Amino acid sequence: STGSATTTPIDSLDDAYITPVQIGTPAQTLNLDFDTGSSDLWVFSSETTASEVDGQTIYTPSKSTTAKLLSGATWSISYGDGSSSSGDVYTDTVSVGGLTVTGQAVESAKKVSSSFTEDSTIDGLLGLAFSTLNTVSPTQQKTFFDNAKASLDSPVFTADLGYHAPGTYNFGFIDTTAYTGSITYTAVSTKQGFWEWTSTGYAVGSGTFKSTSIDGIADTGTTLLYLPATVVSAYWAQVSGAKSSSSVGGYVFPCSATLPSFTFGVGSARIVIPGDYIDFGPISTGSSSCFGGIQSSAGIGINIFGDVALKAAFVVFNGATTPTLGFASK
Repeated sequence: STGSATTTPIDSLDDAYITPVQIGTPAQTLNLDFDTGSSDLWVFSSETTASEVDGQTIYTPSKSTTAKLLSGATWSISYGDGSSSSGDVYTDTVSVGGLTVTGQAVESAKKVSSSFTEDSTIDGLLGLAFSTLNTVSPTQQKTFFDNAKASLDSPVFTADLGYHAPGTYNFGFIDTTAYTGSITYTAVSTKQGFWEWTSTGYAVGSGTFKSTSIDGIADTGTTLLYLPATVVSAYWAQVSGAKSSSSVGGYVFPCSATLPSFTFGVGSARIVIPGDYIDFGPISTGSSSCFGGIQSSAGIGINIFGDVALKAAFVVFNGATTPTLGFASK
């Protein structure tokens, strides 16, 4: 089997992407944030504290004839941006782009933190990291991909995120029309539960390529590109006026700038992030100071190839026995 679903930016900055997901019988369609950096599928629901729901579409298990409480199971998760959610667990039928998993753990939120409440466009998350990170207790649960894997034509999914435009998540096949040139595959470590790989280096604008190993994770659920302070300093040094602002919370730059591109290495291949991808607009409405899309990972504890990087590529998440990652230009 295969599935194919369109993923759509939630706003004009590509702050996140939502993908429609069918849950239950009859289908309840919720728009979920596909997150290769976590491993819980959780949803706003009829169980979510009412004051913490503000415009989201909710999953109502009692209206699904295929929903079953997973007795005793609870979940609770905190993300790298400080947001969090928790609740209990159902199993139900979940379909993504025509691909159907029965008995999928659907984690029903009883509580969500304010950033989730305040984002009316995101109805929940669909985790696509390794199931070892799943937070369901006392019985850890499998991701949607893990559950679907054996039924897929090929044990892969691909992320084709758009710049200011819709893109695609495909399951079970590689769309050879969706990229240019060839796909370069690179090794993955699953030791931390992430799609963790080592970039072979970087260049800033038309600058010479610096060969250097950068360990990081391919994370569709993170908006920006977080890299070592040395790298990030070298990038922003090429933008007149750019500076790190502790009060704003990272590198800012004059909105009048033309940003240089940023290239990262995948083995011998190179992915080029156009400078426009790195512009996240005024720090506050009407400001002429703009927020940078490349930020330091110092104090995160890991480098993160988030949407800013991933949207510049066609990305293959290969979940074969030995997982790998593939990157192509597009």
